[PDB]
Amino acid sequence: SFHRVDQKEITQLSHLGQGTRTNVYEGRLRQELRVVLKVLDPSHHDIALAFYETASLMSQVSHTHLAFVHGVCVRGPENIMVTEYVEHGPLDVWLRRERGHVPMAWKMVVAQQLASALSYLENKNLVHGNVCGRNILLARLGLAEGTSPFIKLSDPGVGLGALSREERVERIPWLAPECLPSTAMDKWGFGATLLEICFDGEAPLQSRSPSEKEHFYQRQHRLPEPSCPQLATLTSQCLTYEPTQRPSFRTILRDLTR
Amino acid sequence: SFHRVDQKEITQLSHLGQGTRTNVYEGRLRELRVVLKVLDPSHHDIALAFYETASLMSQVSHTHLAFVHGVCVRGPENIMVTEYVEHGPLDVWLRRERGHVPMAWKMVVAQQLASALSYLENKNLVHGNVCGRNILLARLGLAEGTSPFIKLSDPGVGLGALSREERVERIPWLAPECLPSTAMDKWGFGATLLEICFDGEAPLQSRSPSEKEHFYQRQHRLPEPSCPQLATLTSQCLTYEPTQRPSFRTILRDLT
Ligand SMILES: CNC(=O)c1cnc(Nc2cc(C)c(F)cn2)cc1Nc1cccc(C(=O)NCc2ccccn2)c1OC
Ligand SMILES: CNC(=O)c1cnc(Nc2cc(C)c(F)cn2)cc1Nc1cccc(C(=O)NCc2ccccn2)c1OC
Repeated sequence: SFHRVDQKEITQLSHLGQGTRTNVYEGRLRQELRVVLKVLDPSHHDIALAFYETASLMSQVSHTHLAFVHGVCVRGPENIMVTEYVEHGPLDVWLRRERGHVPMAWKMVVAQQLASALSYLENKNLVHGNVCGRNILLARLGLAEGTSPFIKLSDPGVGLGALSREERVERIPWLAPECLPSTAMDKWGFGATLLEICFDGEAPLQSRSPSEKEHFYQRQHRLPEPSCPQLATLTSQCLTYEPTQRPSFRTILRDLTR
Repeated sequence: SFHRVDQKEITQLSHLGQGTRTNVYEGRLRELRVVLKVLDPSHHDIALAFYETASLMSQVSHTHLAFVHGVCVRGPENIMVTEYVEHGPLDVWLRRERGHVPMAWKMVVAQQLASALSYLENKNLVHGNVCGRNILLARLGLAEGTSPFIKLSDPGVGLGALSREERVERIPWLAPECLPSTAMDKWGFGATLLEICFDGEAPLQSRSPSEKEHFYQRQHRLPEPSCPQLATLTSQCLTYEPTQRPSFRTILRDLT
């Protein structure tokens, strides 16, 4: 399951963002490590249980491209997951700031590294369920000459099962359409993230309204094809409404290495 | 000497601070993110000292030395266009992270500062403004197994063009021989290592100009660093006799 952390061992620093029912802060863990604290909102037992399952999944795994989870601190109305601090933070933010100046090869190295960590979770028959640019952290940047990127996939936060329909609609286009009303969902998540990467942090449908987003899935519309034809075949296969028709990560990984 | 930049190619954004006769702003260069060092309305000797600074930085190349794009000169305007280093001045970071900066982190910063100064020593060039504020953090070195990465900024208006009042303001970083050679950067380095050790708090910093001048006039020596890891190096560097200061080749070997 997961390691337990005392309130005394953690220091909450600057605010980094807000997730689904969470607030993200930089922090210190006690000699002293830089950590990232995911503070759950005052929640019911079913919400908190979904949070512990997330901590468990991440605690019980080990992969070079998967972010480490130290444990969980239980403090009054808040629950605090203590996770790995990664030098450069989310990928989507860096993609928007570096818009137009990110090489194909850089995006191609990041695809393989994401497939590998997901291939690893596929072999263990485990589900991430929140693959998106925001959950991709850059350990090493790779935008500078002679540098190659190194990513770590973050924890998926509160499990998708505990979210309302409104919250699941907010996750379009990354949310697999079968989850709107299995490991197959991470292949859709992966395909949508590859489109976000290709479009330098701009996911299709991101700007559009919840009704427009729901309508797109309700009408079985397909997402745009990526700008780079090296991934067009892979994304079309991944972003199919039939879960069984999505390739395995073992296949995906072989297709990128060629 | 230096590259010339047109007024049209630069956009001045937010104000970051004030230096000796300058105002530091964030900006864009045609749009690449830069730092603009806007010289105050100055006389020709002041502007000439500003161009010499741009030259020194333009004509060098080092991994731990900040890049200078060029200078924009139009009417009374003198704008040095320099590299934007992600996290900014080291002294600011050090005060905000006071008590939580490891000894190992500081030695990295020290070796990298010593490297960019050994490089300038081999080319027989003078920086003349080594201080925490002129040390910029490119990479923070906060994640496990990662090291900080620094870049030494341009020294701003050359020390030669400054008044006595302005030189007194530079104590304890200003070498005492400059109060009334490459040897000065060894004092600058020594004083910066004390500032780093004391988490951004340089000794004498709070004290008055008369108190500061009095300290140098009376030949008093600066406090010894908290970490005995650098106590021998700083005592050697912060000697009033310029010739008695070790070379950066020596300093670098002592740090490795
Ligand atoms: C497991 N470790 C992590 O999560 C982690 C590690 N290191 C970081 N470093 C770092 C470093 C710098 C310099 C920096 F400026 C920012 N951050 C950031 C990390 N998290 C993180 C940070 C900020 C926002 C989010 C966030 O919006 N989360 C909620 C969300 C919204 C939408 C979709 C998905 N999730 C966030 O979570 C990914
Ligand atoms: C090559 N250009 C640089 O050095 C530079 C590059 N990147 C920066 N990034 C950055 C980033 C963040 C997040 C930030 F919040 C600020 N800045 C800041 C940079 N300069 C800079 C900025 C502000 C003040 C000074 C300054 O006090 N100068 C005058 C002075 C006073 C006393 C002693 C010596 N010099 C200053 O110059 C060092």
